[PDB]
Amino acid sequence: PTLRWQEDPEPEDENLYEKNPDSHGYDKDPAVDVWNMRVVFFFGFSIVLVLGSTFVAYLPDYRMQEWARREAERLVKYREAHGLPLMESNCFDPSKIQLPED
Amino acid sequence: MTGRQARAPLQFLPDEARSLPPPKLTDPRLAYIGFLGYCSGLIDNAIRRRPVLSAGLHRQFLYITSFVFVGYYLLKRQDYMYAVRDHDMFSYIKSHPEDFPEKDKKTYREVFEEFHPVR
Amino acid sequence: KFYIQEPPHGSPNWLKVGLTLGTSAFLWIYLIKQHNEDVLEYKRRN
Amino acid sequence: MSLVYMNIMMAFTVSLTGLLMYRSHLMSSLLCLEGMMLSLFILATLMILNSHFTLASMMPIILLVFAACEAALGLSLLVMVSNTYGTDYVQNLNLLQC
Amino acid sequence: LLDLIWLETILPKTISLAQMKMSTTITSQKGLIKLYFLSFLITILISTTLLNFHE
Amino acid sequence: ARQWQPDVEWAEQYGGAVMYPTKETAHWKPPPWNDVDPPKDTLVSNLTLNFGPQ
Amino acid sequence: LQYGPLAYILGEKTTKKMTENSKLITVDGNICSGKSKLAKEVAEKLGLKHFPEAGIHYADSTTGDGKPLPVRFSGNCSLEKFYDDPKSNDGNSYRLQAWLYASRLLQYADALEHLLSTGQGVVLERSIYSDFVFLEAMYRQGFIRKQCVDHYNQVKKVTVCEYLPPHVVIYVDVPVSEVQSRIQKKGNPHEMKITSAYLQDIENVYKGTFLPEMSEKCEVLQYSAWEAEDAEKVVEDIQYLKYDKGPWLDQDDRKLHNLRMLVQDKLEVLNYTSIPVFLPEVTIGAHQSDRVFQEFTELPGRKYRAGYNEDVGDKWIWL
Amino acid sequence: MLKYIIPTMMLMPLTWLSKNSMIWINTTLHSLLISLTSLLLLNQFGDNSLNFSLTFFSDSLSTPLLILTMWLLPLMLMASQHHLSKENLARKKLFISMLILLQLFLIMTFTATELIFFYIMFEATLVPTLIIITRWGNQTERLNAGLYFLFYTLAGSLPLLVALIYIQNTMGSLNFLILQYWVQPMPNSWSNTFMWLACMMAFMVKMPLYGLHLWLPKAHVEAPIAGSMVLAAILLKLGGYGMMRITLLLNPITDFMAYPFIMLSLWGMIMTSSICLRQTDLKSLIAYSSVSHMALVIVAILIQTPWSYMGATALMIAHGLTSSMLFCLANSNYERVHSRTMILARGLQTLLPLMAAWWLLASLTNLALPPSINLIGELFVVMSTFSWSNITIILMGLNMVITALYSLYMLITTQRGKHTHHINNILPSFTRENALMSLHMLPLLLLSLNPKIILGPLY
Amino acid sequence: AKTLLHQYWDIPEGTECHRKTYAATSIGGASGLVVSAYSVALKTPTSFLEGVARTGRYTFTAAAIGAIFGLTSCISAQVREKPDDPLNYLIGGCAGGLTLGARTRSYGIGAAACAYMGLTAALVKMGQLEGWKVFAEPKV
Amino acid sequence: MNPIILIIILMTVMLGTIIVMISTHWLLIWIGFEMNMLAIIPIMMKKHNPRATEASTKYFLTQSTASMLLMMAIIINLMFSGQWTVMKLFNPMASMLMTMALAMKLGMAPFHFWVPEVTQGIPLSSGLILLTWQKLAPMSVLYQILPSINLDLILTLSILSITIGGWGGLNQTQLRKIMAYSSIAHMGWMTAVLLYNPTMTLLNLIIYIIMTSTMFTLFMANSTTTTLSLSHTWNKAPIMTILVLITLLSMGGLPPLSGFMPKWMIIQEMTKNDSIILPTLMAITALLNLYFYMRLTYSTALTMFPSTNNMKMKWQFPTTKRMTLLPTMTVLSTMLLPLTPILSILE
Repeated sequence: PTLRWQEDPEPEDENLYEKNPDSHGYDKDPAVDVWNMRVVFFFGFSIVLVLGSTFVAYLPDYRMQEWARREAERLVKYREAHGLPLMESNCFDPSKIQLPED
Repeated sequence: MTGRQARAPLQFLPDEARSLPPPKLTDPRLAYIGFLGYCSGLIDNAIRRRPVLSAGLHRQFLYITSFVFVGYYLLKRQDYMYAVRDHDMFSYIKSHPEDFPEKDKKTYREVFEEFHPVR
Repeated sequence: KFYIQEPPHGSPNWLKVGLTLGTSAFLWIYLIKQHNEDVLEYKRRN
Repeated sequence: MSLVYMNIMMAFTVSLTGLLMYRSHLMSSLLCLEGMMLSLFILATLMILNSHFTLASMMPIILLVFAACEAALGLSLLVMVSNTYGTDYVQNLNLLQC
Repeated sequence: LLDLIWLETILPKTISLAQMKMSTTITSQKGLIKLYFLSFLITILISTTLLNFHE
Repeated sequence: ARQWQPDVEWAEQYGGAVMYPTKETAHWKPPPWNDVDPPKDTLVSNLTLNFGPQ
Repeated sequence: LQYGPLAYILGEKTTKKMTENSKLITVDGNICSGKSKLAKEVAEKLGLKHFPEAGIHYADSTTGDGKPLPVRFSGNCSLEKFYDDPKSNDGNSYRLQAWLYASRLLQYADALEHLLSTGQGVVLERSIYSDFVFLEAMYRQGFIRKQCVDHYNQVKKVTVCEYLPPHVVIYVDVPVSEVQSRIQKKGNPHEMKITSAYLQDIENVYKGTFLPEMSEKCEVLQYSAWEAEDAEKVVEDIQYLKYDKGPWLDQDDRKLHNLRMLVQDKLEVLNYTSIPVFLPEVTIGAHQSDRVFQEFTELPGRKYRAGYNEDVGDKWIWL
Repeated sequence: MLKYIIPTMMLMPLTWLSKNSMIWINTTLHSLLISLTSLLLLNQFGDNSLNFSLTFFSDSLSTPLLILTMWLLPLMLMASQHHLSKENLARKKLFISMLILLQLFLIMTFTATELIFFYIMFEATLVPTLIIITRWGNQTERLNAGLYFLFYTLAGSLPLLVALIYIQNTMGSLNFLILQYWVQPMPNSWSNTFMWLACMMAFMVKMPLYGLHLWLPKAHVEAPIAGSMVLAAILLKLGGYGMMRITLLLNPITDFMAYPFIMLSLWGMIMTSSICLRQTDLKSLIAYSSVSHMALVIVAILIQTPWSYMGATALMIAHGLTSSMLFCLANSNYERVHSRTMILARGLQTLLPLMAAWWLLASLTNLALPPSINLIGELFVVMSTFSWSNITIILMGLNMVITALYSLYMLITTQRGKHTHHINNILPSFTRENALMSLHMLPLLLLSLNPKIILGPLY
Repeated sequence: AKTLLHQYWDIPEGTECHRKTYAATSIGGASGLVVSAYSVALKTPTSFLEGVARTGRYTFTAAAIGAIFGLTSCISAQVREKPDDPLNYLIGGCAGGLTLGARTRSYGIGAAACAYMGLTAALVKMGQLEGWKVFAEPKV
Repeated sequence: MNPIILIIILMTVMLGTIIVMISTHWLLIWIGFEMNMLAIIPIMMKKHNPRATEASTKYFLTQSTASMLLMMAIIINLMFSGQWTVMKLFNPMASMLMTMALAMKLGMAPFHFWVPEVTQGIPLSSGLILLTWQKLAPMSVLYQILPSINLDLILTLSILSITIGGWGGLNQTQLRKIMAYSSIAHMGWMTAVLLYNPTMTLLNLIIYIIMTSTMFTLFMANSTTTTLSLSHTWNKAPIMTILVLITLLSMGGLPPLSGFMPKWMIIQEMTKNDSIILPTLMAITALLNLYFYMRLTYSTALTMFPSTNNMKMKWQFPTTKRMTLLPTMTVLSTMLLPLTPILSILE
């Protein structure tokens, strides 16, 4: 014989269609919804996505990659011309060592 | 750490704090203090139900001025304290060369460190 | 107008706002003067 | 070492335990606090008389007057407790529980 | 079984139940005076003669 | 609006004298709101003196 | 505002604003019996100011703009619905009763502040003591759960025990059939739906508890039914009333200063209106309260501190 | 970096002094401008890291996560209405400003030189998401969700502070070069084992590992979409990046002491892929999916191969994209029908005719469709772990089978076969949700075209 | 207290056995007397014989925990014969937890006390083994 | 109450605390503590309920036996090397009794039983002034007398204070008892670092006094004693809610917020000493003393409790309470993270 409440039946469902069939995602203000569609496709795709594609498609030599390609080509031709085998092992100088004796 | 001329009373800023260069105009820490003063005036306008960002501008001007002033004095004290700590440290290094010898800097051609690989 | 017999304020008093703006301008000119004196002291001493 | 100091400190600790444990009335507890007060009075006074520490002999009379007005504040609080109850018991204080 | 009920009995439950028990045994004290001063007395004795601090 | 809110029973769970119930917690009482216990008016009669023939 | 301890040291006391017209007189009657007729008679024949009946929208009438706000904010009381159906299980008797308790308490605090503030004595009608008598008789008819009677008793314990009682109470007695005849001569049909045993229980508790609980606190003048103007008798019996008892004999200055600083900033007075006990017949869910508060901010004169409010003034926000 | 930081501070009063029906466009527009500005970061080359002076630097590991974060922000900022687009103006501005401040501490956390600055900005990243999911969690246990959240993350993340102050006051300052270039190998004491357990266990809490994984699912299913996507993507991959920083120290002891964490991670990956095969409450399946992929990440971090680190960062970024998308789809389905369960609202092949294509593309990038970045990450992790041990590949492929199983079961359960024909309220798709879909899956396929960016410092 | 913890750690580990268990019983009796003193200071057991019963119960339980702790420490030292691993005091702490669960007559209390006492006793042996200072440097 | 009498008694509290600060003589330190007691007793019983009567009785007995045990320690100091100099003491026994007397006087876990009971039955102004000045005044004395203390005393008192001030608080829903338990925990934190670098202790004293001023100011702005009243003040004003959020979490001590700086700098100059298990135990208890803050937050601002009406009535009237100094102390109490190098402002 008591209620513990005073409020409306929750919720009050409002369909976002059926007042604007020409509406996009949010509220029935017909101008700013078109403004949102325009800004999300122009300032979100048309100036961001394809420009980012052209930006990341080519840029300087990332991790000095093709620099290392041409450097390795010149170094292999250099070491083939000077008779020594390519990739001299023991990259640090074996004369430049001070071993702990035993 | 302790005074270091507590003899020589508390002395909120000594006269040797004029020998160091002062904190300059538009230094970033006092600028942050001024931003905090503006936010303090804004939240003062937000406690009572007056409209925010308006109708309190003399209080804004007073709060920002007072906080920038106090922060300037605190920055001067901070600079003096760090400078006198550095002077005491280097004078104690100069006073006792025996206690703190320098390392014999053996080069990496003769530093033996074992390897312990990861697989 | 629009208020039944009790505005506690609304017409602001002029001693307090003039006092606050005067002491704030005093504090600005004092900090600029003290900063000028400190820069003068440093550039004299070193 | 002036062996009397041993018995006076022992009597101090007896007065301290009498201050701490008490069952019936707050008045006897405040009175044993007064006894502890007198113990500190007597010990400091015997030392200042023996050592001929003659300039700063302010201690016995000033410790006396200050801790006496402390006891006066305690009497005012106990009279207020006896006002707001029928008695001034250690019990009937079971409101304001921890 | 393994994830939900046993992992919730090992990491939250023992901790939270221990905090509830220690709270309801420490801060749930009836408001007297003689017990507090006897606690002070045994604190003084247990500091002086049992586990020493001045020695 | 489908965002769930705590209720009258939650607000009553965040009440009482102490938070957590125990085996004996019923004797712990909630304090009043004006911080005034309804004090003992312990004077039913004034000082009734009977001056007789002395 | 020029108040505080600084005003108490500049101007020493408030005992200078005294006496013998600066007083609290209270005309207590039954419903449509002890009314604003005799209250305005003694007000205009004693040199003493008058407060109206503490209705529903008195909280909106005493501050801000003169328009009473609608019952989505001042309500949800519906006094005509109480006279229609004092049995609805949705809850309308006690919400009205607690609102009227806040109304009576507000106008009582206004009267005390005006009595302290440079005179010059005030009259009240249907005060807080008659208010608890009124609800206890409403429970004698049995419309309210006893839990809620315990709640209102707790409200009466917290609020009333800080204030001074009024100086005099003019009690007016009009018998049951005469009030029946008067309300039949009025003509409001929602008010015509009231019964008579409710009014009988009002008179029974109102004579059985109220007049014993006065006991020279709020010294009494009991008057008959057609004893009405008859202004000479009530004015003269005030003029030699012989004030003897009550706690107005001991202030001396300090309780008056503390009451001046307790009544003002009236949120201090209203800190004890919601205790709470959470009252399943009274309380309001969260979403309704949120949309009601947002609509209350969307009233043009009540949003963000009407001392500083736009669209009325004051052209001083300093650009 | 401060040119990439200070417009986020100047973006905060934009929302405040933008008027009604105007905050939305301004916030979205300027956060996309910040996305271009952060797309201009990528300059890093060859030998060293890129210093953004003394306070800041970036490896080539923090850079893709940072660009991912500032790209993910406008996606979220458009995602987070229709459950608060009818609330108040001041609370709406407070919500959007709290998201912006959250982004600010995310960028502060990713761009750190000193690990103390990293830890302060780590729990600064912690604190706003608490408020957001607790206030708008939209279910009756969001209280318990935020409570378990903050208590697990602080109670695990706390001895990291003591260990980092210890490394501060025993081996000089805490530049990552000067934590590098100077670190001596610390041998096998027990104190070294406790310090390693402190640092690694704090980030184990943040991943989560299997023993601490019930931290997650309440804080997703009882949380709004903004806090969910920030939580999953940026917080879990932020914990991963933090371990990728701090694992440079303590190399000779992690071999002997890192066996059981690999173990709990593998067995929990298997049991978590098993646990999200049968549950209802559709939102939670993606949460346990994230737990499975992060256990795979933790196996990849605690084995210490450059192949493993490349697969680790690829799996991080690809799973961040996939999980954020699939959370947005579950949000769309819950905004259609207010149930959150799985078996109820079937059908949806007839109706919402192109939403099915997005469910398909999300479930196939969750399936590791092989040109995508997700299979690149999973593949190089499988390669490095088969180099680590010859028998662990059964657990990896068993994860693969059951992962395909529950992902495609999610696809053919809720959106395949029969409308229950009592639903009769759902409207066809808005342009906003499909716009968010095209915000999701164009960067993933463009990274699938050019994936030399997102591979880590050991490229 | 100080002298009995010093004579505890002065005995090597090592098998100079049952002197160590006697020291552990003294540890348990002292700790039980501590807890019993605070309990009788905060309960009013009403009556005095009930208070003596509570003190005897607490002291005998703590002494039994310390006793079986030291006994399985000695047995682990005799069997494993490795004076360094904290697994022996892990066994010791879990044995003490099972005895606490036996003398409260429960299951989960004993299991949780097994876990906590095992971890803490392992930490005690481990911190004594490396050397972690008592309460302070207190220098810089 | 008269305002002249109250301003004079405030001047005596100021005078007693300054005499505690400045005097090189031990008698004047004892006189300063006593004058602080004699003046702080009529700050309590500002009302006339028996609550304040019992509270001031308990406070007076514990306060007085603390003062007399301090005088005992000083007379023992003169039994040994005898001069009235505030310096290194000359006895482990006298230093032991002195630290126990200042732990009774200060508020510390073997002697903390009077604090929640005395804070339950007093007005909030009296509680604010007693917490601020009675945690201020003995810290100067301990800062002076540090170099002759056995660390077992201070450290056992500190560890036990942090863990008991943590474990009390989960069961209490009175606001004053919550603040008192937080006070016992923070005084344990401020006691622990005393023998290592006391600049940290006095900076933490400054921070905690600012925090307590903000807390009791935000409870002076609305006459609230339970969390249900805090939900009603959620209903009547929204800015109080977000300030309860930020200030209670600043009591919690999270790294973007100003209450983390006293914990963090303590861990810094605690772990440059080679005790590590004691910092991690203290900081786990710092994780412990945040849950009652968190449920306080969840009561106030992050959930929405049902509300009684007549807040409908209260919405007409302004929030015309005066605040002593709220916003300055608020944003000084919350936004003081990036001013880390203001440690050096103190010594």
